[PDB]
Amino acid sequence: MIPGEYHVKPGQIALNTGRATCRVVVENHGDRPIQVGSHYHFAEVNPALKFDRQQAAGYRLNIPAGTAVRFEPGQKREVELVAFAGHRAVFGFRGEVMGPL
Amino acid sequence: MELTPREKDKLLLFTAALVAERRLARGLKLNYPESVALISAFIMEGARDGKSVASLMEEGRHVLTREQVMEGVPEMIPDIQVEATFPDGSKLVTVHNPII
Amino acid sequence: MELTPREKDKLLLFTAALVAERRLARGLKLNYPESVALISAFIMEGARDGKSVASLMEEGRHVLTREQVMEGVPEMIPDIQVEATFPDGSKLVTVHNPII
Amino acid sequence: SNISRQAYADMFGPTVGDKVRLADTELWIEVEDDLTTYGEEVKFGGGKVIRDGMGQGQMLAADCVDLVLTNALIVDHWGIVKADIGVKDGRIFAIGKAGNPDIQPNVTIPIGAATEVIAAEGKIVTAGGIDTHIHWICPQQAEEALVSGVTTMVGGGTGPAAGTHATTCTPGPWYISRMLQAADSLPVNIGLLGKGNVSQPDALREQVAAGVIGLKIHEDWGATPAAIDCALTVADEMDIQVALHSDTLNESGFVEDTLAAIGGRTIHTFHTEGAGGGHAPDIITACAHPNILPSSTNPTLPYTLNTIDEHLDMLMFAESRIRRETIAAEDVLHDLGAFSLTSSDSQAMGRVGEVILRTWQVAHRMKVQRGALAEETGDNDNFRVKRYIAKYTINPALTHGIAHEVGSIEVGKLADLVVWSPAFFGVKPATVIKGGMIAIAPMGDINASIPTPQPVHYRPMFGALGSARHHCRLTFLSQAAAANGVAERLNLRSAIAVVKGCRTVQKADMVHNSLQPNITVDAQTYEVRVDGELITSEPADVLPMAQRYFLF
Amino acid sequence: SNISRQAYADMFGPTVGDKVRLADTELWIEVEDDLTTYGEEVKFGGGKVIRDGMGQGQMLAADCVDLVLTNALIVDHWGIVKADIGVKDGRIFAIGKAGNPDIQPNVTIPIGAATEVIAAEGKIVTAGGIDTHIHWICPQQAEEALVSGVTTMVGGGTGPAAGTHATTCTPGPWYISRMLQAADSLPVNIGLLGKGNVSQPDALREQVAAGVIGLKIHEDWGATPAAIDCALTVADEMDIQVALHSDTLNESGFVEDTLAAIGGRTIHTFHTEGAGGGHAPDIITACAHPNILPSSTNPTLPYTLNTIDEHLDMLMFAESRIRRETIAAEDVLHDLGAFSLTSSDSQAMGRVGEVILRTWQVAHRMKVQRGALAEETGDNDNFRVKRYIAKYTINPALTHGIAHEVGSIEVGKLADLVVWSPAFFGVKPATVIKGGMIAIAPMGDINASIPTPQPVHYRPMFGALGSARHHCRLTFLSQAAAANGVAERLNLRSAIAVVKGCRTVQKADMVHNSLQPNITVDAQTYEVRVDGELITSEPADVLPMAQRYFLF
Amino acid sequence: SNISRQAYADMFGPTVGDKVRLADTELWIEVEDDLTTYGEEVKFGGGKVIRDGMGQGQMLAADCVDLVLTNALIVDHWGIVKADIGVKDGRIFAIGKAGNPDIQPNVTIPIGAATEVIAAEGKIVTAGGIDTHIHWICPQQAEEALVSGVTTMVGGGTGPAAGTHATTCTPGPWYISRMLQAADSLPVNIGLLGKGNVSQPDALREQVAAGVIGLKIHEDWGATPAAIDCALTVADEMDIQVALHSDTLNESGFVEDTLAAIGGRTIHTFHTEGAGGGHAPDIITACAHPNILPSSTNPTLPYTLNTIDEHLDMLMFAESRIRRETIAAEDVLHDLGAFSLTSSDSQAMGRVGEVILRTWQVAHRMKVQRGALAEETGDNDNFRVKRYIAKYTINPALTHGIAHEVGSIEVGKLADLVVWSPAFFGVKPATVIKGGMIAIAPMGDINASIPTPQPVHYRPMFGALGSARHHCRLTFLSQAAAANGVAERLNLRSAIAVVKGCRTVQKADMVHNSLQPNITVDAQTYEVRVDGELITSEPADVLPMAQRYFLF
Ligand code: NI
Ligand code: NI
Ligand code: NI
Ligand code: NI
Ligand code: NI
Ligand code: NI
Repeated sequence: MIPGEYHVKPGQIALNTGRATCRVVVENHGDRPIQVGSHYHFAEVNPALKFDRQQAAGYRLNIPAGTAVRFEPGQKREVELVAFAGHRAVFGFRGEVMGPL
Repeated sequence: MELTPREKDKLLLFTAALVAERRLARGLKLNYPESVALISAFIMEGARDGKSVASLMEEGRHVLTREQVMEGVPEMIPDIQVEATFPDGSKLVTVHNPII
Repeated sequence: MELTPREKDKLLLFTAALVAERRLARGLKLNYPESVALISAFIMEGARDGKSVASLMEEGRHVLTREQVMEGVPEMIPDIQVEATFPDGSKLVTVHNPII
Repeated sequence: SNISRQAYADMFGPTVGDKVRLADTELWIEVEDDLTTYGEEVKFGGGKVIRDGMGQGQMLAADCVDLVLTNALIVDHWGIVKADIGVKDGRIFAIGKAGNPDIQPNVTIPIGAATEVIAAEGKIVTAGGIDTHIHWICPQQAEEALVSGVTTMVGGGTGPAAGTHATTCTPGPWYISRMLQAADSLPVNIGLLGKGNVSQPDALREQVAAGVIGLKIHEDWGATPAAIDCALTVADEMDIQVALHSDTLNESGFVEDTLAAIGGRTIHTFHTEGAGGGHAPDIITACAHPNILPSSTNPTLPYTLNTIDEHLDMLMFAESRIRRETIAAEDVLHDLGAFSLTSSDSQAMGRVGEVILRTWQVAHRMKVQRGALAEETGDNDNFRVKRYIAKYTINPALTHGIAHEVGSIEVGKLADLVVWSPAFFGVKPATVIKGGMIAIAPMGDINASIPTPQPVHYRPMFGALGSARHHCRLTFLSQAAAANGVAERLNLRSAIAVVKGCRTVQKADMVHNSLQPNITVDAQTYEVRVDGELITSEPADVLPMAQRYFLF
Repeated sequence: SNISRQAYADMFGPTVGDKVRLADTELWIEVEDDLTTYGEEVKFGGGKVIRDGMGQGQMLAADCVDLVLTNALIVDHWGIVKADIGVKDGRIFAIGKAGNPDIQPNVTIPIGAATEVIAAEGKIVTAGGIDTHIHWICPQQAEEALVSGVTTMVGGGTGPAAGTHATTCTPGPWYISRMLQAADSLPVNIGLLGKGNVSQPDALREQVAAGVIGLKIHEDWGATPAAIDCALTVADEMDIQVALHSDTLNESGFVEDTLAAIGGRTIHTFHTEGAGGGHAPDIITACAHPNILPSSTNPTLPYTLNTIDEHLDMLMFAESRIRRETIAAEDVLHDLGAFSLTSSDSQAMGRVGEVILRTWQVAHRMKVQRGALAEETGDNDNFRVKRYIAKYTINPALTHGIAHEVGSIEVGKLADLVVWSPAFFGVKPATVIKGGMIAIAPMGDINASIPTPQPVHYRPMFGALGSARHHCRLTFLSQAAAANGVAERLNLRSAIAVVKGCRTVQKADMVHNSLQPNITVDAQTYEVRVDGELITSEPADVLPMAQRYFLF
Repeated sequence: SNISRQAYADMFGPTVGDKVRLADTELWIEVEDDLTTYGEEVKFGGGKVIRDGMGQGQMLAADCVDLVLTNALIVDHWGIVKADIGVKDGRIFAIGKAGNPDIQPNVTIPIGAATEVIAAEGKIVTAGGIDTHIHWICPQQAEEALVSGVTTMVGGGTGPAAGTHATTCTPGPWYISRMLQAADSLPVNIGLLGKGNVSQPDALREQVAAGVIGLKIHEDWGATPAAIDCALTVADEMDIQVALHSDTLNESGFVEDTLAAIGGRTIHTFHTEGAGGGHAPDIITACAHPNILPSSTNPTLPYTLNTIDEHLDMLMFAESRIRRETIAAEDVLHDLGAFSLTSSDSQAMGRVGEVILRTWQVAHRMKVQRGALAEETGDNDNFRVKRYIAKYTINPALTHGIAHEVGSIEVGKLADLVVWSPAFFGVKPATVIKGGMIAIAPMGDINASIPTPQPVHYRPMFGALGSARHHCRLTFLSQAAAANGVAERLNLRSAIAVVKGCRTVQKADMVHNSLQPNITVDAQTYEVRVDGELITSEPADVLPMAQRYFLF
């Protein structure tokens, strides 16, 4: 017996189903580490990360909510993005869109 | 003594441990609060002795074993945290998985 | 430990008993509060051990005798009542005429 | 992407199909539904979802909630579901999917700059308990009860006075006024009961007009047919509830007489089993009637090895009152739904901080002794959990006419919530929220670098302070007092609530506990039978939610 | 029927002719009268008298009391009698026979639905003590004092400031206003004393107009003839009392000079023996005068083996102040009635929770050393008990002009009462009632099934909470402040009372303590003589009300 | 006559030229001036100076102070001088020579009948500390802080909620209102910070209009350039301050980006070293800018042997945040004046009762490691003492626009003072005064004959009670809230103060801490360099103000 123990049934959960995705190669050209969160507007991340910003418009990382991906200096890797839903209106971040799209 | 609120609060922890310390001596398997109180009071004394935070993080995992506590207890205590005045001021000691 | 108000209140009883326990050891005849504290703390431990309410009602009358307490004290204590967590939950133990 | 179920549970708490053990009992609950969109769950912290432009939106305070409990596993009489809870203006705004409509789908609970966050993932959230059998012997009882998960206390008293030690009665206008004023200092919702033992209606109307939301008829003041009839007549016209502790001595008549005096009118019977008071030895038969709303006090719950032994001196003819036959049966009657509420009977044959704890101990002992309820579906105890939680939340609220304000997690109700870690469910809460503000919670070293270092023990929070308390608690008044301007006259500082619907509730209205058994008690043997079959159970030698959690 | 006297005492407490030992002292009291009708005594409980139609009647709240203390054994300056006490509207309604006029005879205290009950059978009931020598060094003193049986505290201070450590003075309008506001938080009646040491009348009138009910003249601020005269002139015109701590150093003159400066005007002399302050070594001679109302502080009461030893470091020339000759005599002067009041001198050479305790210890030591008083009638210490109880109740109330509100158990006075078990009389109260509500009492385990399980220790009750407290306590003001609207201006929440009759009280007005002895002190030997006979006594090695009751 | 210097110091405290060791540190202060006239010093007590006609005069209350702290040794940013302090109407009246103009010379502080006295001879008096980094996780923090010598607390929170555990934010109108009401119950001056992380200005204006005096931008809610710009725009128009905890993850940009977003506008940077949060690993470079007001949280102060070890689990990438190189440098930067404030970060990586204590520990460790400051004159550490005391008093007050009310011992400022015995300086205060009334102090046995017997521990005084508290504390509001009538609307009982001058303070305005070093951090090695020279220091194995004073 273990107080308050879970009995999680085996298997997996498919995340963000039914939504547009795209893969992008990203490279950190800065001399300091950069870590991006699951729901951050990818097209507006730190300017030192080199990639196709145009393709990443209206997209965020296709990873479980609240987690992040880190890029050490000089690191290059391929990430998968999932498109924003809701009203598809971006406000904040680097202040590049500030409205729908 | 000009005791501050934190000093008086710690007298509560010290006392809870005297209770647990006696019961352990009788040969009883400690419950949840008793276990937390015993390991915690042990750490506060380690600091009074001048032991480093690093040493206490390790020693704290050898105060009680799984056979000295009630069932389920070890799982109820993923870690134990307590602060005390070390020679170099107040420091925090976290003991991870103290009971095994 | 997440101590509730009743647990902290009982640390007061436990502590009053440590005081009485020491004085008894010195060979002093206990006064009114000391006597109540000593017999009471004894009952709480009986419950932690798993003794039944019925057994404690009887054992409690053999902790202190009339020769171990000040004059008038036995008459000031017609009974002693205290509750503790027994294996089957909180129960009340009343010890009638505990000192004789 | 994809994520395994175990890791998912570790990060956001359990989802549909997962089971969770309640504390160290044998009761298991299974998530019946999850109101989230996988991938869009909200989480707080560095780099998480609840950040500007992301999970947090641009709406003004009026268009978002003040508080959001994320990833909560709700256990209420209506369901055991996974969802975010939104609280706005001190009340339950919604149960659904929290987030930002700008970039997230299915958002029903908007999070903005004006939103505070309580991470509830891995935690069970419930309504605050409601104890309707309080003896106001001392004010310290409110803290003890609050810490246990009880947020509303109804009862009567004036302090440690002989009248109050024995009965839940606040006698007359003066004491009633005094106690209504003292109530603003206590961090729980409060309603008062006056002395209903009089054969002069005007003496009762005065008390109701002064502020009581009910009347307690107690044998110590004379539970005679005349006094009973008088109290019920006033209750009928003033929409207040009556609580009864009948004539144990059978001095004015037997149980059938009292029942006749009641005349089919609504009445809340206290400690219906009898140990706490009532017609010896068959007051328990009252639970068969449609107008009787039956409750138990907690010392007899559940039947254990030391129960009978401790009950004699606690009484202080005892044998006519303390019966093993009725005590053993009471547990079963609760499992069956014949007894609808649990209460304490604080310091007058009851333990104030053990209402919730003991209710779960009964459920556990009944699962072990009787197995699954006929109503169970699936391999879980979901229905038995809903039947028992209703006993100290929605049912007490309905019996006393306050269900419109508190009693459950439904929209528009006061946000009185309790957060529990599964390992301590029913024993020691993680957070107790009153009217939308945390009022008490476990707190470690005040001078520490984090709130977790020892010693951790319950301490009052901002919701229990001065005017913030007044804004987060309710003082219940009878409709009459409310109209007469009692609140303004006594200059009460807390929010006011009026009781209504006390004369129309009947046994059929008790959530999941509406059984009216054809119950009989043998005058000689004291045996309880339902439809001729003997009702009984065995006493426990060891119980869960006990020695593993307490220092004493 | 018939009933034996022993069983009767066990059931309803002692009656006429029965004697009761006070705690563990040698003092015995004997019931002088019983206001009941044998067979008609009221008792509460299951099957008892106080039930509808029986001992409880049908009258409305206006026609019955709010509280009744049943079968109480009253010990007051006017008598030691057995009776029921009725309390209505926070005040003493009557002392007589409680019950229901419908079926009972001789009922003078009607019990109805609006009546609460406190079972006082087997208990001694007294008025609450009144300490007129408080140094407001810390607010915690109010709880300590309340627990001991003291309900009214008069004195001065601003907290732990050098001025307050030494003198009972609240200096000026600002601090006075601040302390009047802080007083609503304390569960005792309070009156404040300002600094009377000034030779400019207007500087004194301001303080009175601000709220003080008296002025303290203290040598630390300069107890000069000029300052003394100035304070007494203002007192005479503003009807406030003056308390004096004279020039110990004899710097401005000897005792006869101070007495001359006083000029036959009314004055309360603090610690008249001298140890606490005053003309060395003969300030004690003041008790011979008709205008002097003499009181003692408690550390010198009674003369014991460790008294002299502890007094030097507590002082911190000492030999001129701490005199065995005057300390030994003081006990006798109290027994004779030359000293009329006892007070503490809280934390400035006095123990706040030991006023009552030490007064009884003196009475005991005097009975043992001197035997029965010439006034005794019967084989009991009734008169000596009345003489001593008056010292900390009615006399202090008369000296400071508040006897119209508090000070004794008489009709119309505020219901400040203390219930005592005979075994703990003067040591630890069973219940302390303020303005008709219990404010503090011993309370066992809050979560227990009954209020008696350990640990039992004093805890604040409903009468000490928020607005209920404000309604049950009084803040005394000078007539001037009252008229100037100070209460409304500072927005005081408590009930207000005005002092009056401070200039007309004289030694002859002190109940049972009006002796004006022809006392002389030898300048060289320090010996105290009355009519030439040496006054003295022996020091106690062991005292009652001490080691048998305290944990430390 | 004449008197030797040693005896003089024993009687009136030290004078010009005397040195006093601060607690058990190596820091020595030397009296720079004495405002007395030798022979005319005022002293209280039997036979002393402060007596009618002598040191006390005949003036009315309006012409004399309410309180006088005699013979105090003031240590403030402007000087270390010996003088009497006069307090009138809850504010600092004057610093000079107290007494009676009638017979004494050079009297600038008139003592009359309305004057209370605090003997400060042999004691050090300072302004009350000001902590601007409070996480309102629990109300108990106010007592802990008050006891340590901190009288003003600025920060945000709603209690033990995930949002508050991580950020100093009181989210939205409802919680802000609730917390403003709860604040009247706390014995410290309070100002609240709202959540500044939004890209919609109106959502920020609402919070300011509701009552916050500042906005906290925290990475957990999203410290993006857009959110930062939005908060600073509102701050500029509403005259409120912004506190920043930048993007540690460098997710939206590196440090230079955040700095660019700030655009030269005023901003208070929290824990500028980085351990507590901020752009890894170079957020420390912010202290080079003229618009940045830099502060440190206390767990990294000072660099000791166990510092690094304890920081990982307290965090709960850690290596990017917890850097030995920046932690070692921080101590030096404080010694040089590059870091201008110290704060706690209560229960979110900071110890509430250790702000003052740790600041002195840094000064000590720097004296030992680096020797005298270039600014020192004489053989004392006077200048280093002024530089460090300014860090938790005047500078925090200037940064948040409250320097017009509190922050130092200057005339017209609220009388928030702390009395210290030299042996316990910075560790345990002798008296903590709020608005002219003692609010907390060490207090011995309540029932004792004097206030000194054991056990002595800190207990609340009259200045911390009900309405007296309301009169002695301030609740700070934004100019907008003040005008909108928030105080009247929420019915706040405490005195109100408005913040102003938050947009005009710059690094040059920080008293004795205005250095803008040409600082650089090596991206790889993390080494901190100023003008190319490496900044670093060694970790302490033992510190003063630690094991010699605490029981645990
Ligand atoms: Ni009952
Ligand atoms: Ni009851
Ligand atoms: Ni005196
Ligand atoms: Ni005095
Ligand atoms: Ni931070
Ligand atoms: Ni912080």
